[PDB]
Amino acid sequence: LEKQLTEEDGVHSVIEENIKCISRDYVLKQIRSLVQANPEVAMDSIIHMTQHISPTQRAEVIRI
Amino acid sequence: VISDILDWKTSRTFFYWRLRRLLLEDLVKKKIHNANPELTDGQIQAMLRRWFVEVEGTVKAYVWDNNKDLAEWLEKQLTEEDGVHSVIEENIKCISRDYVLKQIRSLVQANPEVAMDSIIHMTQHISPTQRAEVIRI
Amino acid sequence: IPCANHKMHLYLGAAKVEVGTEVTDYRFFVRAIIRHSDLVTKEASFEYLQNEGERLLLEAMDELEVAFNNTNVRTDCNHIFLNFVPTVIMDPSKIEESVRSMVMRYGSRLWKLRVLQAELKINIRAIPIRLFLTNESGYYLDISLYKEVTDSRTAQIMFQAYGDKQGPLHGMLINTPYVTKDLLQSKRFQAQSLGTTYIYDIPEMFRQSLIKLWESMSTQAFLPSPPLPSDMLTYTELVLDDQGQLVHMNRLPGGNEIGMVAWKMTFKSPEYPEGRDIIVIGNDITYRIGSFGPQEDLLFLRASELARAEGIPRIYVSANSGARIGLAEEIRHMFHVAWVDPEDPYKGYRYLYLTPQDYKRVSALNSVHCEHVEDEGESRYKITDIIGKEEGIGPENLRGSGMIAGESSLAYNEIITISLVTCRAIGIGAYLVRLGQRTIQVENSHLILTGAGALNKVLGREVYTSNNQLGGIQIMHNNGVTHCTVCDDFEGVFTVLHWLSYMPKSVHSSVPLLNSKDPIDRIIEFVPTKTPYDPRWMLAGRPHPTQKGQWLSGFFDYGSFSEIMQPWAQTVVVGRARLGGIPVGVVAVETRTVELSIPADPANLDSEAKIIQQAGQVWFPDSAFKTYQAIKDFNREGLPLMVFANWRGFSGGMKDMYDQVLKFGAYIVDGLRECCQPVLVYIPPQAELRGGSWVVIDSSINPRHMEMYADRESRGSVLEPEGTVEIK
Amino acid sequence: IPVGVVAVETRTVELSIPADPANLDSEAKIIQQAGQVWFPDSAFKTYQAIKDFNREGLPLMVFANWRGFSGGMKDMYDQVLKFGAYIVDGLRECCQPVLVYIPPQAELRGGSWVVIDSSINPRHMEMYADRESRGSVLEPEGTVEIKFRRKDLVKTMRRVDPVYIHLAERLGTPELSTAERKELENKLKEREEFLIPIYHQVAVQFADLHDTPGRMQEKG
Ligand SMILES: *C(=O)CCCC[C@@H]1SC[C@@H]2NC(=O)N[C@@H]21
Ligand SMILES: *C(=O)CCCC[C@@H]1SC[C@@H]2NC(=O)N[C@@H]21
Repeated sequence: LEKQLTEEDGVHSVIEENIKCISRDYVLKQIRSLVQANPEVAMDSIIHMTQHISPTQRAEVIRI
Repeated sequence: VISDILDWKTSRTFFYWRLRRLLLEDLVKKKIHNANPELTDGQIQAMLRRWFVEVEGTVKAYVWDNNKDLAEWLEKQLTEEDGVHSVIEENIKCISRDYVLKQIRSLVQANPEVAMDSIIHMTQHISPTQRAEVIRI
Repeated sequence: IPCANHKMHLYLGAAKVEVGTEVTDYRFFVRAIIRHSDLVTKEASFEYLQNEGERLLLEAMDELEVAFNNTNVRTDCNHIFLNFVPTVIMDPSKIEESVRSMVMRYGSRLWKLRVLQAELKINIRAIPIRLFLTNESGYYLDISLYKEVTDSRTAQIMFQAYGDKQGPLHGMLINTPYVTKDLLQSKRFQAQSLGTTYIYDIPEMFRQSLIKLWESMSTQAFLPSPPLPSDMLTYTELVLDDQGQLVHMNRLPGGNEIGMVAWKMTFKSPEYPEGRDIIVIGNDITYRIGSFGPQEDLLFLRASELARAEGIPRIYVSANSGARIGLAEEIRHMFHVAWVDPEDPYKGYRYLYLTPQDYKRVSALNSVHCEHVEDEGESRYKITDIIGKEEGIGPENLRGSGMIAGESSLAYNEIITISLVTCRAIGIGAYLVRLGQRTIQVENSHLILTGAGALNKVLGREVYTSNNQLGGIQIMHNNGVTHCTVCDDFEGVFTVLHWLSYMPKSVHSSVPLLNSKDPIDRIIEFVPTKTPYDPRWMLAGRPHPTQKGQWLSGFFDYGSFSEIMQPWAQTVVVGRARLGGIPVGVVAVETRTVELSIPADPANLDSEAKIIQQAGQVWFPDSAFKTYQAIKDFNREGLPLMVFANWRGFSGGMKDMYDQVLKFGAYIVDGLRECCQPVLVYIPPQAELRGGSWVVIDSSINPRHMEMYADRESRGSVLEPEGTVEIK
Repeated sequence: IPVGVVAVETRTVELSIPADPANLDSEAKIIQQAGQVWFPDSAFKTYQAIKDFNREGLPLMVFANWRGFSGGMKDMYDQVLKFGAYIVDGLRECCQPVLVYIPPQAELRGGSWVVIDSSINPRHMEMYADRESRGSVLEPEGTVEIKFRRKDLVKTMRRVDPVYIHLAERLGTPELSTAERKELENKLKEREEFLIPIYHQVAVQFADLHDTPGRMQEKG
């Protein structure tokens, strides 16, 4: 455990990667939960989250 | 250091109407807090004061340090539905809507890496015109 | 049994049993004959019925008293039968009223004599009627009435009731014999023989208590018409499945396989006439005497979990003996002692062991841990640890006990918790009461951690005689543990319901408001004076001292004030009340001097009892701690506070400083900082706040909820005038 | 590694209570306090320590050697029960590791266990025992006084003591003589009475075998 907690830029602490996976999925679930529980705001945030994206990502937004 | 100076003989009436006011205010303040848990106490109280004046009018703004009158007004906003429809509830709903919107924006902006994983699901249960706007922009 | 006035023929009857099971059911039967000429009624037979009823009932009780004390068979269900020869013209309902009143007024004596059934035969006008009375637990009397009807196909006669409340004997033959007790009896009897109510009689008490409640509150508020008793309370029993989860089950009473029973109860009260829910948990005193086992602990836990999940009150009825213990009897009759000298056993033994013949029969059970040894030329299995094949007697009961203790600590901070002590609580039981912090204690019941006998064994002499010396009312009610004392179980149930009428139905509900019959727009007729006065006079009011009638009104609604923890720390008054139908918690200050009596410990022959004078308008360690308890309890209950603050400061003497006045003064601040309900402090007339007593209730502690108001005859500063002139 | 420490005194101590000079009828007192007991003062001190170390942010190492709470009139009057409850409420709010260890020649009995049991705060609390430790609801004496009274002790002697066995078997012979039966009965009475203290020690030893840490380990 000490090796996973004290060493950085190196072994890189695989456990930290798993924790980051959890954090990512949790915030994603919160986003989905808020929009699905309250569709009336879905189109007020849809713009801002499609601004700081790569042009290919914008192409996927337009295409679908 | 004290709020007021009272007479003993009439304290029963005063404290009755005051407690009634405070309890009703607690109800509406709890609703406000749940709409936006990140507000503080001054903000909540200011919202209530402004809404009272805005709805009743500025001439009636003096009717605030009157426990009976303001308790009756609050009760009417809290107890009646499908009818007057309780304009205060509409303002509370506005707060709630904007708060959840801010949470959405905050999460995506603090973490762009998830932006394209939720972008699909929130463009499903929408009207076709809304989808047209999504495609167009 | 012969007796004087042998118109009252007494018999002692013993149930017929087989050659196996012995006799345990013994009952007295009084069979009387009343001879008199027929009556012609001109509304002139009422006195006859009343006088003969009273006279015969008293004579029956007297003869039975004599014969009851002359023998020792321990009867349970004594019966009285009065056959009246004369015919009377009377409406049967009037006879019902007469018998009802006569039985109720002498119900205590009938209870002491264990008279549970009674029958009265009397002819109307002539048609016979037969009155059948059941008088169990002394709160409710059941009267039924039947006519004998001969309209049958055979020569047999049967009872026919009046349609309304047909009852058990409807369509039954008039020659039905008397039975030999039932499921509930012989367990109900034991429980009553210990001075406590049987567990499965608790729901009924609630119903009857609610009736009293709807009557009692009729003088305080404008209430709707009460529903019929059959719609006032409905309940379902909570049982455990094979997995440990709760099942809502409807079954007959007395079917519990463990010592714990629980119910979910829904009932209509004056403040909530649509239905409010509670969870009731109780110990069965007759199941393996008291004794929390693992399953009892589990049921307690799961029911408490339910209460927290729904956010509703939890009521705990304590009648137990603490944690369950036991001994491994399968080893007790097998072990042998390895003596140091087998011929002289008084030079010690080395170990205890099993022989192979015994070890081979237990090794497959994991009931004992032994090691093989060779000693004295014999094969032996020396015992090192005993486990026990029986579950529920080992250290698993420690864990379980601790488990539920934690649950109670959590429950107090989420829901309402009320505890009623009906028989006794030992050890963990007491803690379970304490962790609810709202205790009702029946007279002649005790909360202890160690029994008197154990203490006498430890100390070496007969120090203590009764467990009531250790945990009875005279200790628990005066040190702040018990809030209220009641005379019996029924009054206790009533008190529980009474307290519940002030508070929300759930943690997610507002405070219940009533339409009070005391106007809000009146004035207060009692004025606090400069001289000492009872603080109750301003809270509730007093009888008008000039006249014989005429009540001088106080601050709060008439009749709504209920004090708690009355004899503890008598310099401060705390309670519940209603202001215009709004329930509030109440704190007030005594201005009279009071006398604190401290008893002498009988275990220390060099100790002495002491009387200490406590002045009013002062915070002492006890009164400060009481105030903290009240504040914390009302914050959890969900009520606003109305404080009538009249403290001149804290006691600074050596003995109160040694007894930690400063600590409790700090606790007051920490209590007020966590209020979530409105807190209104009012300085009455001829009242003052000085120095330390202000800074602990100042509105700056909790600015969102706290407010302070003063009368025109009030004072407030750091120092009194004398203390100021002595400096400046 | 810094830790908070709780431990128990086993020696007897003297509590000296001063006299208030404002009450000329008061007296100073000396009260003997036994060890391995929880009194109101020591219970409250323990609560204070637990709460203070929880806020300070340190784990707790508890060397638990309490035989139970004081049940006497004076400690019950001085609110021992309340402070015993406070201990539970303190442990339920721990956020740091809490390690309870029963030292050798130490015991936990009854009320003193159920207030520090790991079930209060399962995430943080742990309990460990030495081999010379004991733990149960009741001490051996209190157990034998309930479950192993004199009648059962005699029943045990019936199958152990050779002298009592020989006499009991001899008296079982039909129609020996009146005088011989009387003599045998008196011999049995004297032998069974004479052997009570030794079989009493045996009984409490038997009960002690139920309070070992092996049982606690098997039960979890
Ligand atoms: C009354 O005017 C103030 C009483 C203050 C407390 C007094 S002073 C001396 C006594 N000792 C003590 O602990 N309390 C008493
Ligand atoms: C020691 O073996 C156990 C001591 C239990 C407390 C004793 S019993 C009688 C005394 N009164 C009291 O309050 N504590 C003392």
